[PDB]
Amino acid sequence: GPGSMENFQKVEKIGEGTYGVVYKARNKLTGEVVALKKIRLDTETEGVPSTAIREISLLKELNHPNIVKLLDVIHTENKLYLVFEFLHQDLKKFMDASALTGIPLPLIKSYLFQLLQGLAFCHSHRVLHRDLKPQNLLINTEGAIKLADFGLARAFGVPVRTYTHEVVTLWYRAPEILLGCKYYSTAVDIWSLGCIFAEMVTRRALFPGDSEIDQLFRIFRTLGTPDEVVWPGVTSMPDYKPSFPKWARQDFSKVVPPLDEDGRSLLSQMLHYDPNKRISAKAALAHPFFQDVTKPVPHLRL
Amino acid sequence: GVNEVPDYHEDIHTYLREMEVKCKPKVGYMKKQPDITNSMRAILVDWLVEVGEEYKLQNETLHLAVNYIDRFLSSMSVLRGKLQLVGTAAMLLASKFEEIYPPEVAEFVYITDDTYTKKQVLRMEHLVLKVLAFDLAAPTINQFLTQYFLHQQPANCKVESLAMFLGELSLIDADPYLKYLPSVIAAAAFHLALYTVTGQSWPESLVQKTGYTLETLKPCLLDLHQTYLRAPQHAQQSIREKYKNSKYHGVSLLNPPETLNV
Ligand SMILES: COCc1cc(Br)ccn1
Repeated sequence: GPGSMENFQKVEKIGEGTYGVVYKARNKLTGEVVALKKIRLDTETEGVPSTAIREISLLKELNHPNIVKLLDVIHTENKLYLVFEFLHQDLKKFMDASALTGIPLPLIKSYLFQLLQGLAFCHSHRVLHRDLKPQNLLINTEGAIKLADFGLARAFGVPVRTYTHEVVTLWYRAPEILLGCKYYSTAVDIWSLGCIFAEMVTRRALFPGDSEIDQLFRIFRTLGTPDEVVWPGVTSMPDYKPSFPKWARQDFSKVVPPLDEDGRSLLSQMLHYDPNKRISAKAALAHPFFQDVTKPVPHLRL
Repeated sequence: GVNEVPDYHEDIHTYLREMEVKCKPKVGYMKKQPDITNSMRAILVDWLVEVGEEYKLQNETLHLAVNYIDRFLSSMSVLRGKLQLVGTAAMLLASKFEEIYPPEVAEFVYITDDTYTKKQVLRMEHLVLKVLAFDLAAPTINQFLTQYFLHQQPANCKVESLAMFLGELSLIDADPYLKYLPSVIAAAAFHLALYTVTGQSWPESLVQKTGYTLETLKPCLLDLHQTYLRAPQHAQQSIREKYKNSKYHGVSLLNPPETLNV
């Protein structure tokens, strides 16, 4: 809008995707370091991509400390640059550098607490993220963590209608999606955060399946195979098969051994089968696990 | 359950209320348009109703497109020759936002009967995006209706379809409906549908949620009741045709009430 590519000096490449290339850059007038996402409308057989239309429209209205800020959109006839607040790293890279030491319990708790704030804000503004995974959570030097990449996000109605299927990178994908359910809701974002919570503790993916059906099976072997008692309706679901192996639910202290009683409690509520009983981000913020976080809510950006 | 987001429906409703005010068109833009009229807009909307039917699009998509069009025409003056180009790009942008499977650009070129080129459609897409500054997550009548529906005791499909129908009729006629917010047209539509089908009225519980009463809804309700009574006579008939379909319970075939006692 009031931005111009002449005000930016690129610094280095920092990422890529089907979205395109991301550069770290510097505003030569203000000093501000930004990430520029370039969307080459140059290839516009179909005009502006739907992913970009959703990303931009949805990010415009989501101002929150734990959601990456879209500062500007430069709309040339050839290209589309999204100017973002810059963050030095993502959670996946940090965990790969958190070597074996691991992430200290204070920092896990801080990160999870900020992530819930961000997500609660999204749900409160009728946005599903639909791709929460560590690669899409950015951290800064000040100890903030922020939801990023809203290319797969979506504005929902209340109640929800049927949306795109097999959304969410597979390891983070909720049972209800895997079972072809007609309707999914905010509970799918919670599942992903659940998977991510576990992953911050172990530094390993909790359900790393290599197909839809393998993904289900790994979940079932961990949380037990769901039935009508734990999850009413499950056996009626489009991709539910009676032939499914019936695994017993292992005790939850075995799923993430290092985790305390409060941690286990919160994680079990995030990974509840029944989307209706799974905890909301808003309720999870009050969970006793967070009693002793005292990292200052990070501030919003301008 | 979660499909109705119990923990967020109030937050969401309050947010939609704020946004509908920001996304609102200028009530009197048509008299400032030199070359187009309410009548021409009506023809365009009616046509977009047929396009959504033909391509089996969501009703939400239709509502978003009209929102885009009305906002666009609030700041950009358009020759009658180009109105359909605005509408076409609007429908495209709405489809890319709201559809799982949007029709390709070329299908949009096709429905305009080669009045315009692919290049013209994509350039108007850009202009519309510039003009709206990419603010496309607009509240619609439907987003409100669906929440209001959660207050039916118990759910009634005839009521839900009829309300949708009446809401759609309002898209056609900028006079008077530009002067009502989506949330209010939805309230009127819901009460009228409920009354027509069951004899009941706008419930207490929606007075709690919305702050609206039959009092505050009365103006809109009187208009919507006329639009309903006259709908067989309207120049534009695509919505009545659509709502004869069983998909919508054939609700266009219900008889409007002769009085509201309001
Ligand atoms: C916030 O800066 C880091 C970043 C932003 C984006 Br968008 C993509 C990759 N990396």
